[PDB]
Amino acid sequence: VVAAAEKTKTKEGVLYVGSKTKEGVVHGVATVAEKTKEQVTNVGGAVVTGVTAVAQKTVEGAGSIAAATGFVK
Amino acid sequence: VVAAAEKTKTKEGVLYVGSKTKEGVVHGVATVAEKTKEQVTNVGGAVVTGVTAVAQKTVEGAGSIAAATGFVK
Amino acid sequence: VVAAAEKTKTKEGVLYVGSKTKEGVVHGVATVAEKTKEQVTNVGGAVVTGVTAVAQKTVEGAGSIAAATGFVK
Amino acid sequence: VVAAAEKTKTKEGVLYVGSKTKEGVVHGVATVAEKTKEQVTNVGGAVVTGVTAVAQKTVEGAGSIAAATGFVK
Amino acid sequence: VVAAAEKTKTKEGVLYVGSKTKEGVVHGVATVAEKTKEQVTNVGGAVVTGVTAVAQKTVEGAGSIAAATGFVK
Repeated sequence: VVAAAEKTKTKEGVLYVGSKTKEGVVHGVATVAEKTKEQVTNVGGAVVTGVTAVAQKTVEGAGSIAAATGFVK
Repeated sequence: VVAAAEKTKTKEGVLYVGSKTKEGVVHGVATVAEKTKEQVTNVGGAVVTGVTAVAQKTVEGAGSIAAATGFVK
Repeated sequence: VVAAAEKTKTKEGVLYVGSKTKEGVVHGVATVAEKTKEQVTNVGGAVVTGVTAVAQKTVEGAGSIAAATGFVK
Repeated sequence: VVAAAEKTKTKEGVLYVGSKTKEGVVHGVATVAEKTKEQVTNVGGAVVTGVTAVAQKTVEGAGSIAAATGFVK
Repeated sequence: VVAAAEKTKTKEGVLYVGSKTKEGVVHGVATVAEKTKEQVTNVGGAVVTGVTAVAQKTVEGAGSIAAATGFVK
């Protein structure tokens, strides 16, 4: 499991957000197990979780994610 | 499990957020187990979790995530 | 499990946030176990968790995360 | 488990936050176990947890996190 | 478990925060065990936990975290 990222090197990248919420519940990244023998979970990269959610220019550079999730029996 | 990142080297990158919430519950990253024999969990990279959530220019440089999540029996 | 990061080397990177919340509960990163034999958990990288949450220019440099989470039996 | 970071070398990096909260509960990073035989937990990198939470330019330099979390039986 | 960091070498890095909270409870980093045989926990890097929380330019230099958390039986 290898990840390699290389980077070699008027409004830009500008954001405006206004949010109004009376009641927000947000769970993000959740793993829940009830009575379960094996759970294997991987979350990789960018997760944005909002009642209001904005992602802008998330990977302007090089981004690499490598995952190997699992079991051997 | 190897990750390598290399970086070699008017408004830009400017954000404005206004948020109003009467009641917020936010869970971020959560692993919950109840009565479970094995749980294996990996969270990698950037997680933003908000009632209002903004990510801007998260990986302008090189970003690498490598994960190996699991069990051998 | 090896991570290597290398870096070699008008408003920019400017943010404004206003937040108003009457009641906030925020859990960040949580692992909860109740009656569970094995829990293995890894959280890596940047987690931002807010009723209002902003991440800007999180990895302008090189960022590397390597994780190996798990069990051998 | 080895991590190596190398760094070799108008408003910039400027932030303004105003927050007003009547009631805040924030948990940060929490591991809770009740009646659990084994818990293994790793939290790495930057976690920001707020009713209002801002991360800006978290890794302008090189950042490396390596984790090996788990058990051998 | 080895971590190595090397560093070789108009407003910049300027922040303004105003916060008003009537009631704040903040838990930071917490490990709680009740009736649990084994808990192994590692928290590494920077955790900022606030009713209002700001992290700016957390790792302008090189930062390395290496963790090996776990048990051998």
